[PDB]
Amino acid sequence: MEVQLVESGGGLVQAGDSLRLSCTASGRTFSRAVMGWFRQAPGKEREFVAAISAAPGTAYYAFYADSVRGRFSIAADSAKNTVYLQMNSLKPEDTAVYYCAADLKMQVAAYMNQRSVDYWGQGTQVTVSS
Amino acid sequence: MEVQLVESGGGLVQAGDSLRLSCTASGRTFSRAVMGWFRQAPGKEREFVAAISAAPGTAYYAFYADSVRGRFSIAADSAKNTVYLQMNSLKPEDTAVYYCAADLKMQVAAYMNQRSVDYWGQGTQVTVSS
Repeated sequence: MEVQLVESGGGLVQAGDSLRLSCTASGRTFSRAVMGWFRQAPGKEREFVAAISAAPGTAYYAFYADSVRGRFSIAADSAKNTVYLQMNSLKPEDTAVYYCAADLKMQVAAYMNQRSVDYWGQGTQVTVSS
Repeated sequence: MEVQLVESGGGLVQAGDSLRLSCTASGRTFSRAVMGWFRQAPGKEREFVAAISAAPGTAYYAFYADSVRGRFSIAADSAKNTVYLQMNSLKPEDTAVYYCAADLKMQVAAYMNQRSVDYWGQGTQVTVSS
């Protein structure tokens, strides 16, 4: 089986800056699974960040962890089978490895369980400098 | 919550040589999960390599996927909450990002699907050259 998720984006930014990360999914996972993002901060377990409903074309729901509400948004490009994590007003405490995830047992954006993830892209380092 | 799995090892190695990976887990996870290893070849989804489960007393049960059978040894140390993967007779084909895994529902070591995994170590590159 070919890899289901490929992440792009990452790097060091300054507090107050923004950055958008992308992740491409197979056509099959894009349409069948809820897609989302997780982040793993130094010495901490990975935590849910954002989710988008399955097959996000012209319409979708979006759901966010309270710690990134308003600052972060999630989006999609169906034509390129890609989902995006947009991160505004970054703080040093957002410094983490970020992971894209798909859960095929979900249809509506909601809190994703780390354990219910079917596929993961490879994590990318995001560092926000004080 | 603190990070459940912290893994070590990896790097560049020559065909026919040996390389060891290790991974520590928290006390509660180590005693509650079957431990295993997965690998993700470039452009591929992550596939099962090996699992190990605790049995009464000093005993363990070990299970190996067909592709790494006889070349790889899986081992565990209760006092150090650590699992090991000794890889020997490495081929260029064995080049991948290797991942440690914990599965809380499984009781005895057996084939492990990536979806059934509750927790992951952070991946580590293992390159085998001709």
